[PDB]
Amino acid sequence: KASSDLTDYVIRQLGRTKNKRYEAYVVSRIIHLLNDFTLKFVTQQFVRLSNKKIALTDLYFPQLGIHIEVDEGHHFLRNSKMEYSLNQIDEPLYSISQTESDAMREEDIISITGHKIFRVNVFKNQEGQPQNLENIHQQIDKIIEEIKTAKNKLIEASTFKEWNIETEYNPQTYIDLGRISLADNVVLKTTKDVCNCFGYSYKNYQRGGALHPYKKDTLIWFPRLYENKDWINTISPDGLTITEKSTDETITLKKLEEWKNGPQKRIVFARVKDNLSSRAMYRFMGLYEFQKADLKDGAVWKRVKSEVQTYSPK
Amino acid sequence: ASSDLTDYVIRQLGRTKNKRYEAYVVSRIIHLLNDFTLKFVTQQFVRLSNKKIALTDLYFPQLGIHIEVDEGHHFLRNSKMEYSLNQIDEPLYSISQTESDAMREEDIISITGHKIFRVNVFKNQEGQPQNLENIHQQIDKIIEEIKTAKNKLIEASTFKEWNIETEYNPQTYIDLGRISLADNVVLKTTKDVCNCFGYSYKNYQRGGALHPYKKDTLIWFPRLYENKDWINTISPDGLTITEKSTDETITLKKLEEWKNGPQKRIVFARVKDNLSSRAMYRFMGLYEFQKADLKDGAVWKRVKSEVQTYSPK
Amino acid sequence: ASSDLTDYVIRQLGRTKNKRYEAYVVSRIIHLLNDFTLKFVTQQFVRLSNKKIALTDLYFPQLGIHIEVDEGHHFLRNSKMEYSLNQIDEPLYSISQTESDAMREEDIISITGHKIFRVNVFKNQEGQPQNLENIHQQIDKIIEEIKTAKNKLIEASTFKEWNIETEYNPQTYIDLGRISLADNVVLKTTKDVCNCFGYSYKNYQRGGALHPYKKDTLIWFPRLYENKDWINTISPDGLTITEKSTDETITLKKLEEWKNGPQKRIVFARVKDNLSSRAMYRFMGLYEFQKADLKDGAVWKRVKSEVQTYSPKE
Amino acid sequence: ASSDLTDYVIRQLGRTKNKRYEAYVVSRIIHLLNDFTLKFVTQQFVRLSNKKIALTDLYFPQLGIHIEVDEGHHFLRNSKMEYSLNQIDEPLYSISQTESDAMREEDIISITGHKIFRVNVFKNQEGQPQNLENIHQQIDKIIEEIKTAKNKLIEASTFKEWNIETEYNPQTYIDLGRISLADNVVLKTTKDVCNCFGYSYKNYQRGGALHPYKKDTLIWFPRLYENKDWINTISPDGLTITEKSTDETITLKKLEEWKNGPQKRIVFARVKDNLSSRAMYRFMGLYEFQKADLKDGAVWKRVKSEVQTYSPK
DNA sequence: TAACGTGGATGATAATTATCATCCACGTTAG
DNA sequence: CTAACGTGGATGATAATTATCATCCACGTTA
Repeated sequence: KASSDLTDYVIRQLGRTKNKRYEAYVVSRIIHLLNDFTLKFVTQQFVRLSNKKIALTDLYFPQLGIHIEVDEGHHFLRNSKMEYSLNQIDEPLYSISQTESDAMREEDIISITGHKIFRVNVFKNQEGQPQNLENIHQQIDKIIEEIKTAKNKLIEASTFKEWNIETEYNPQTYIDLGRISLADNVVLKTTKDVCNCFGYSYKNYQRGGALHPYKKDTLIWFPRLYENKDWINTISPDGLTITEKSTDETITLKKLEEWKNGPQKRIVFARVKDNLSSRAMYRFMGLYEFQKADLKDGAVWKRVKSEVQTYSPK
Repeated sequence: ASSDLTDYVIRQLGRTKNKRYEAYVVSRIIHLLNDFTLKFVTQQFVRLSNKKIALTDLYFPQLGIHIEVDEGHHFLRNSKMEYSLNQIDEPLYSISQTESDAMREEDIISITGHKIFRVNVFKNQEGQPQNLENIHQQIDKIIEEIKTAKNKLIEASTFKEWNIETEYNPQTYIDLGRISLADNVVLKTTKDVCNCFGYSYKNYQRGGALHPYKKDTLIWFPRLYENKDWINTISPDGLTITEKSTDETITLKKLEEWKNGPQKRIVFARVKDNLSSRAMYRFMGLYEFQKADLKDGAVWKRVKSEVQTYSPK
Repeated sequence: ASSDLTDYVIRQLGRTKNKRYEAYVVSRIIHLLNDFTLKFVTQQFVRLSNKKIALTDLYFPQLGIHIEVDEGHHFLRNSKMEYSLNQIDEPLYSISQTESDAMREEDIISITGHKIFRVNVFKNQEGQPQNLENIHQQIDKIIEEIKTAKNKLIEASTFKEWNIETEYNPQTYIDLGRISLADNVVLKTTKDVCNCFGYSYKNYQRGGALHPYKKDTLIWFPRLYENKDWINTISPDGLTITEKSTDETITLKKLEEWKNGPQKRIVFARVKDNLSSRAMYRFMGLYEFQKADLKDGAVWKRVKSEVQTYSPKE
Repeated sequence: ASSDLTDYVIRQLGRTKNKRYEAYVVSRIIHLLNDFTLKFVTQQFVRLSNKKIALTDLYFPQLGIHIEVDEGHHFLRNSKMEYSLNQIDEPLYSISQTESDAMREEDIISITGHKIFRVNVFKNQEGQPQNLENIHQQIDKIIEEIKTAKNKLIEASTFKEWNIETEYNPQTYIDLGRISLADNVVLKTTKDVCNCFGYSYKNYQRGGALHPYKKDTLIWFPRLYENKDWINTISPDGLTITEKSTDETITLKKLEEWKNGPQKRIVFARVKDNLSSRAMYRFMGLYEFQKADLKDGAVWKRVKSEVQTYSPK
């Protein structure tokens, strides 16, 4: 039973509304020729550019940290919000206008720092004259080979953990591991789970933050990393720096002392929309420590640690 | 221009999916097969044993092989489709007669001699449930079958490789010497098929053409469905074609022309291309005049599946 | 069918509340007024002088009168609205420019010459509300203002009573003979406005339409916001309309086309109906061609606020 | 000051609408009546003859008058309601018992002596609504009915004006001298009702308190619904209250306590306020002990609808 | 040949559900 | 006795859940 979840995930991931003309063929061919479902993959993954604009990559393997983007330059897409711009080589060529990027703020957006991006060029030249299938299949094949070599590089280092739908959103799996890391790409369905990972007995949790039971200097935090009515929060494209401020200056002057004398460490889980079904979920961004407090720029938290230890229920 | 191959492939695999599991299975079959010397068509309209119009998810014309996925009644993207059981090799998915009447102009072929494979996404034959891995097996088996089929054709030297550029060119058809049903021949316009038989025509607007090299044969470009001027039908086996007109007076006046006229007709039916919705003409055969009545119309039987071509005179 | 009036009234007073005290004040004004010969609109989108998009709680088109409720800094979270100060004849409630670009297709009018009355719901801001009696006094004097306005219009014979059935029918405007801004004229589709000038059209899919009885004038159905093909804008006073296109080539080829004629254009703007949200077309005026140039594109200035109609041509 | 009046009025008219035309009718009635010396409640929970929980769109407690909007059952924002026919003095709209079990703690009153006016918004429903004018006519006749009722009450000097500040103050009821069912008396906490009878208390945590000036009387603060500790019910007429326990043993032991204990009880029932969801206590009257048994628990009958209060000792 | 109208599908958001934290009166165990 | 903590009802806050509605998108139609 429950082997249908893999099928549903795969179908829905390959069944998204197409942003590009040649995307579907390349993505599907890569997935099918790979034929390894122990490797989790995401289509149309939102990423954060150095330019602070929101971009997207057509294929994403979180475990291997590998992106695959098809390049059809300029003019062939029909009536979409996407735009064609040049950026760093490790960043995608397709972005979204800042106007439409502010509406998608709640969506899941990650950092591409350290990630490698491969491009598949479908056009011989301008005007969208297609290129013969042979070379495209060559590109796809060498990309796949690179992926496999990466996976091998991970499994020999024993850093590779197999993909399971059922256990990946389960807190107990992370209690058993028991470390929670960025390399594992950890995201949980709700706040109660994240709280229960650290030893809480909580049945449901509606509160914005909770003090770490086994560490007096640490605070479990569930921030919105974008701007909403209550707070103005930002995060650097590298994910190293997080700024927290408030829309009202009364709350701002009131929170300063609480931040300065309060717990100096915070474990950050950011609230994000799921790429499928649009449900609120929480992604682990790291372990941050308090750096400085200004009124203008707000509070500045720097990222000290990329891994956090979990605990059994108390 | 080898780009036409790729454009064709991506557009064929880029159709709006009627079924939920269609895309995955079809694409996996195509990619794992990895033979593009085999022409394939997706969402091919076929005519069942009855008069209803059905469709198959994948079609190989060269091998005469169809592949259909069975997801059951639900998971329907198009609500007007229907789920029914039929003759031994026939698709399980059909279209309502109301919406099939809008599909008259579409290209519709005969599945009689063709073999059909089913992919069972839920329970296969023998009653055993399946998900993921098992499905792949089915696919794999299908692939093997396909491969064997090709081999079975290629050892008998009946197999002819697919080349995009030359298949719509009349010159190659005057060069090889024969136009047959096995090659699955369709041309872009009337002037081309006319040029196959030796005409010099720059453009041809006419419904029919006298054969230059044969006085007893007539080249016909009928609509095999019902339109304003004529009511035409063709049997699911493709052996019998019936023609009559909306006005019975025109039928009565055309009776004598039918009996005293040329007794054989080379038939190219006007059909919509599966892509781009442009009028194209598919070769249905060489037909002989059988009979004519007032009540049920004129009646044509198919004597030959092959016709001889000629160089321009 | 007098039920359309009922449906309209119920749906107008049944909108989702932007503010806490909106419903009470608006409904009390409407009920105590008890005059249905006066058309009224709730949550009417208006265009501020500073180019921000604003909205008014109650709107009488015939009298050109707006009524706004003030509870500051609160505005029923979570609302996209914001509280800022502006012109005396302009509302205190606005929308963030981020949400203003998504609302482009909405019906937005000019408040120039319009009078706005304010209802202050609080005695001590913030927190504690005020007493009913005083608020009712404000509402009463506002209602009296409405009545004396109506009287000053009817004694000048400029007032035309409100009828649901006849207002969307072209024949009534053919009988009246003139389409004016003071009448607040909006039609349900293009075929109707086309038929007002003498066309027999059953359906019209084209943006522009040639005036049958005048060769120098053009019936125009532009989108006054930015869409896929071209970019058009309109000044808050409605005096100036700028027309450009997304591609500069077509602008350059349309430049001479703009220069030779037709030098006059009667404008019906495409707007979303405040109820049921199906495309409708509002008459913005009679504009004349001023300038041809790149960037801001062609510039049209409004020469006339009224246009004469004609019987069907045959 | 009078801002509490404003807050109350706004919150009463700001409830999430159960019906489509509710808001318009209610608001027009309130505004056109324009008398705020009359307390009014919207979406008031009532107990039907048949023990189902119903609701009325507008309720005037002082006049004991209900106003219900009659819509076709087809338009409901809350699909949780149900459309049924009942007694003439009873509303047409009810709630399903499944969620009515969650509504136990809510404030529920008796409609027996109350009169209900209906506003019919649809001429031949389904489909088109009736014209505005007629609806306004119904609203008007209802309003003048209300005014005439108020006049009938002020002429008999049974009417007491509505004041927010003094209605929750025990001292005011000590000054009036009587706590009556007609006055619709509800207090914020047990300490207040205890202070009405002469107790001096900062807070009172106990379920019941002995009447200082009467040894045969007991001030009771029961839950009139079924809870963990006790199972209690009250008749729709409010005349009969049954008291039982989840455990039968405790009931058997409570038999002797009931027969040998104080034979009279002044009942203040614990209810959730219609606004702000705070525990409140409504005066149910003076009940006397009739009988006690294992199966039926104990049975209390209501002897008096009014009780005399006293100054602190 | 292209633009508009219509119904199922998708995402947004109001209305509801359920749990925790804070406050406060009362009671315990520690000197 | 006071000082430091536990216990349970009353009260308020808000995410998670469901429930309901509006917007998006593909297809058939028509100028």
